[PDB]
Amino acid sequence: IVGGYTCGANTVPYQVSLNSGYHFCGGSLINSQWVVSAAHCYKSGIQVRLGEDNINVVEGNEQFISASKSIVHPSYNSNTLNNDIMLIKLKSAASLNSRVASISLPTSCASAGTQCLISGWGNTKSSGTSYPDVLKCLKAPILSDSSCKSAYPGQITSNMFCAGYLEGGKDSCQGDSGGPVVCSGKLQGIVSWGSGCAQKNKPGVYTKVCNYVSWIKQTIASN
Ligand SMILES: [Ca+2]
Repeated sequence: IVGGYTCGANTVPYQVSLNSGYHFCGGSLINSQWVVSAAHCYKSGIQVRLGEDNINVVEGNEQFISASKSIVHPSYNSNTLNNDIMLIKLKSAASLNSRVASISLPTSCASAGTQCLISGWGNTKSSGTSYPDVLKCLKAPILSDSSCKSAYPGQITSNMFCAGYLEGGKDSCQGDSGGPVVCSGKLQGIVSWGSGCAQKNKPGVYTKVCNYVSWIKQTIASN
C-alpha cells in the first residue's frame, strides 16, 4: 500500500497473509473454513496466516492453518486477468473472535464514489521498494467505469473496477494482491493489478466480487 496508514493490530480482522515460506499475497476470510484471494496468487503449499499484524514477529493472535485445496475460477485468464479470483479451503476451521473474523459477501454491487478500505503488506513505495512488516490501510473511492476504461483502454472487463486516486500517490501495490477492498462492511473487491503503483492516471484495478457471489456460495456448498 502506497500513501496509506498503519491500520493498527488486528483492526482488519478478515485480512489474511498467504505464506509459502514468506508472505506473498493477501486474502480475505469469508467463513471459518474459506479464504477469497486473487487467482494470480495461486500456488501449491499455501499456509494461511490469520490474526497477523507484524508478519515477521509472533505477537500472540496468529492462527497458522495450511490450505487443503485451492480453486481458481473456472474462467480465469492469466493474460488479461479476467476473473482474477480463487478460493482457498483451510485444513481446519479458524477460531473466530473480534481479532479473527469473516467478512460478509456483498448482496449488491457497490457504486462509483463509495468509500472503501484496502489493506495489505505490499510495497509502500511508488519508485523502488520497501515492504512493511505491519498491515497498511488505505481509504479510497471506487472510480467510474468510464474513468477506469479511459485509464486502461482495451483492458477493463465487466469483472473489474478501478479504485483510488487519478492524481497518483495512493494505491495498492505488489504484495497486496489478493487482499480485500471492503465497502460498508462488505467485500467488494480483490487487489488485482495496475500499471506500476500510485502512478498518475493509473489507478488500481480490482476484481469485482459481487459478480462471483453465486459461484462462491455454490463452490463452498460442495467442497
Ligand atoms: Ca505476527
